[PDB]
Amino acid sequence: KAELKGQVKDIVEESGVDTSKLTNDQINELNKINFSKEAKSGTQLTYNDFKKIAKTLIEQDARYAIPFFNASKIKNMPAAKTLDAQSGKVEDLEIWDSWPVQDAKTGYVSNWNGYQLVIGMMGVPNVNDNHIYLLYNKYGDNDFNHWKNAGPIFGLGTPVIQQWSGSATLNKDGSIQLYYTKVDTSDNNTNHQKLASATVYLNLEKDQDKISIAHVDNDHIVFEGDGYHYQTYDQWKETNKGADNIAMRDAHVIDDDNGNRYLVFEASTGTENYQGDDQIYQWLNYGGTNKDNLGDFFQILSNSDIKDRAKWSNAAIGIIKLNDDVKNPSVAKVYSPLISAPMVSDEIERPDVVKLGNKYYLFAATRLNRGSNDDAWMATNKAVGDNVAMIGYVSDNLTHGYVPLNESGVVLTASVPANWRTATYSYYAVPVEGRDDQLLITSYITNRGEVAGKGMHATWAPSFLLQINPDNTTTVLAKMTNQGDWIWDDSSENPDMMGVLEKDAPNSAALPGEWGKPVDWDLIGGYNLKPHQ
Ligand SMILES: [Ca+2]
Ligand SMILES: [Cl-]
Repeated sequence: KAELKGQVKDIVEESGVDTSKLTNDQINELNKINFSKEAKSGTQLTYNDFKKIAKTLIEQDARYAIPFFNASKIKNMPAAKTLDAQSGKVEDLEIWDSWPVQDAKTGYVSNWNGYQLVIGMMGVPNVNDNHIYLLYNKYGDNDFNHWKNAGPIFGLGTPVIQQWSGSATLNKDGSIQLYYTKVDTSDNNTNHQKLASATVYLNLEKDQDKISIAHVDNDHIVFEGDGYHYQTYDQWKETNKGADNIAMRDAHVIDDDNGNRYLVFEASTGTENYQGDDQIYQWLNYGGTNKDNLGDFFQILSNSDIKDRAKWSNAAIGIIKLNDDVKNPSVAKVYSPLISAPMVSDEIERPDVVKLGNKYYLFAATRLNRGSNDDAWMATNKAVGDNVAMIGYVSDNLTHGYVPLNESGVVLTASVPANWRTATYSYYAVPVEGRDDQLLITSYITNRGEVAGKGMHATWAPSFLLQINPDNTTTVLAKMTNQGDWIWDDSSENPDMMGVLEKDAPNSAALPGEWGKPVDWDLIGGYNLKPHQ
């Protein structure tokens, strides 16, 4: 004869559940719930927030849905026909996660001797070929065909040492301070990630409009996790049963007004709030009404895959302060995570902090299929054929105090199937000079590895404007650029890039053959898509 404890008895009664209808098993589970109110790891993406983000995606609301793109206008990047870091030979690469060289305080795209500079991950489709390359164009030149490739930052290499995403800013002497993810795969092919930095010096040949990589100096590891705030590789190795994610990547540089420099990055929580079975019993993780939470608790416990995922989910967006050695930084201070998703997701990527007015806006990309709630993310695939989102938060202070935008944190939601030419990912907001209430959203378009078809390569998306409202909401605007436009300037707007949800329109969001084509095995691609209203 098991008896409910005091606090949980109140919850059960408030929820309209008849206490005498509970089994001993259910009672014993309920008595394990921890009703602590103290947040251990920053602002959380809760189980309820995740459900709300999925529901908002399914609704395909004009406020949040990624705009439709004119599929017929999308081209592979001409500058991606280039020497491949892993072969030394010219091949047709694809390009995905990319970032501009930008001012550390304002985020504005830097003007380097009349050029704009972008660093991006590129490689041959369906090869494990993860390295970073420098791309350049005249500053304010919106023509996608004009970008040129200066080649791989670190020259030729192999899959043993990889470079994944980060950020970059100029030094006073005109070198680039690059923050990137160094990945070592020598230990049973694990992706052992570390935050690294290097100083990159460029040579300009003016009469050829040609930029080359001249010197790479000070290449070293900045941060690998501390174990308390952020999970280390050794901790991950010790707990893994084969289904735990590892993250220490995507460092985004930002300076405060006093010129202290920080990196904001993707990681997992350490022993401050570690993953595990115990997370299922932390009421704070649920984030709905007491009644909603009670229902969620039983959903998790009764479904083995959701329960498994819940035990391993502990994504975090972290922040560290660097010391003042700009070209050769070390860590000065490690903070608690800004955002975390214990019990909820094991992957939140590409964090991006932008200062607008006197507030800090933090955005991140995520694939909802990395979340614990299989029913929620499976519903997004059924509605749209994809499960990607951008989430966002706002704070008065850089290092703490973030509040979710649009209530749940939702900012952008997938609008087309993952295997269409116009699918996007890796959203990255860039500020716009002279428009302090808007951001330009850049992304890559077409998923990697020929999922949209042979010859359909990941490439730079048309960019679009996002309106930021002072009441902690956002709205997608009907303003769109050429592919690969990182700078919103007087000639950026190109309405021809806009797509429509119509099978045979010349500006259809679908290429011929895509409307109705299977996705996720037998789902009809596009079947449940609706005009954005
Ligand atoms: Ca985990
Ligand atoms: Cl490297």
